[PDB]
Order: sequence, then C-alpha cells, then structure tokens
Amino acid sequence: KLKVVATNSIIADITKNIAGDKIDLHSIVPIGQDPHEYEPLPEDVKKTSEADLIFYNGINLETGGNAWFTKLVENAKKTENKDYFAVSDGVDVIYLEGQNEKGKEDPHAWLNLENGIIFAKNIAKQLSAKDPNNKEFYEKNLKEYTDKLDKLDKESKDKFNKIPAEKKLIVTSEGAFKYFSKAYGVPSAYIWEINTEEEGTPEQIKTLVEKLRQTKVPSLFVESSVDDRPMKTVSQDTNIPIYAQIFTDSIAEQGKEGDSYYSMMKYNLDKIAEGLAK
Repeated sequence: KLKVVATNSIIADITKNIAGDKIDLHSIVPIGQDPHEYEPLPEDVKKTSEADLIFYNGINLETGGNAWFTKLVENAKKTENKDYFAVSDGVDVIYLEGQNEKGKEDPHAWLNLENGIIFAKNIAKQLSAKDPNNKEFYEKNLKEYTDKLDKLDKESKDKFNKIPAEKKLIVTSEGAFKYFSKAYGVPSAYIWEINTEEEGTPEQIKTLVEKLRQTKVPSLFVESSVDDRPMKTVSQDTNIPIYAQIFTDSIAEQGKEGDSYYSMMKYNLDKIAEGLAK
C-alpha cells in the first residue's frame, strides 16, 4: 500500500475520505493538538522518512516560527512537489493585515468549504499520480466527497444570507475565521490577531468590548482549543452570551460530534448560523 503522512487531523480525515483502505496513513499532529507549534516524535520522524507521499497545509501553518515541518522534511531528505505537497495550492489566500507578501499568508483556509474542496482535489491528484491503479477509485470518492461538501456549503450560505445584517458578526478569541467570513459573508471581530504574542490582555478585551457595545450581535463564540477566560470576560462586560464552543484547527475525538472534516464544519456552520439568527 502507498505510505501517506498527513500533518494534522483535518488533512488526514479529508485523505481518508478520498483514499479509504487503499493506503497506509499516518497523521502527525493528533486530534485536538496545536498544528502550528508541534514537536514531532520519533514515530513521526520514521514514518515521514518512509512516506511515499506527504500532505501539509502550507500557507505558514507548519513552517512559521519553529518551522517544525521544514525541519522534518529536510531531515527526511524529501522533495517539494515530488514527495510532499501543500493541500492549499490554489486557494484564494488571505494575508495578515491585507499585506500581500510571502510569509504573511493566513493559514486557516479550510474554514470555508470551497477550500476544503480544493484540499480534497489536491489530495486526489497526488494519490492518483503515485498510485495510478486506484485512480478511478480516488476520483469516484472525490466526486462523492466534494458533492457532500458543496451541498453543505450552499445550504450554509442560504442560512447566513437570511440573517439580518446588523446581527451578522463572528466573534472569537483569535482572528482565525477570516476565510469563513469571506465565503459566508459574516464579518469577523476578535480579541487578538493571529500570531499575537500576548493573548487576552485587559487592553485587548476592552478594545473588543467597546466595539461590540456598538453592534447588535446577539451571540459570541469561543474556540474549544483556547483558554476561554478572555471571551468570558468579554461576555460579562457586553452582556452578550457565548452561544457555543466551536472548532478551529482540529476535528473532534472519534465518536463525538465533529469527528470528521465534514462533521466539524457542519457543527460550526450550523452553530454560528443558529447563534446569530437568535
């Protein structure tokens, strides 16, 4: 079987939906762990050295700061666009502070379904190139999978489009939902920007509180992977309730709600639409 390594659980789950039991798949950053700041373990190092195909997010998710993925593939003597591929190739990239330059790419592309589809297409392309005997199987699975994502995308867009505009704002701790905002037409507000050193200071909290007091946003949200105390303070100061916890960069544990890329996105889109339509 083709040996495949995926850098995190979102990419791994999308790969499973295309490849099924045709491959030997290993994922590095486990479910619920931090895919930006991660230290690969010996099993990760060995699997990556042995891999036929390696899939990563790109757009600075795993290559910024400590650049763990760069170190991993360099020590494994693997080659870009031969052994490893960025599943985000072809996404319409958003840049931190709207400054178009290498290294300022916002990594959170998968939070709109059109990009999840791009991820799936890139995975299918490279699986088919390395394993031509299972090409028609991968293509069949791709068409089914992308139809499922497209259907959810269109339904979610219809829901957000019905919400009164004054109420449409996605408030989270970190500004990690800009791709969601772009696709679904729900502007973002947040406590701290991506790659902010100090997260949840009194000054950041006050700044957001004062912005929100001038809106009619009915609900706030909080990421399941962050310390919720800054968002709880914002909720207290604005009297706007936190409606739900939402996923950012991981699927849920196996058997739980949101335990696939599809289920994760369905949960997020449905909860954000619900919370805002109240």
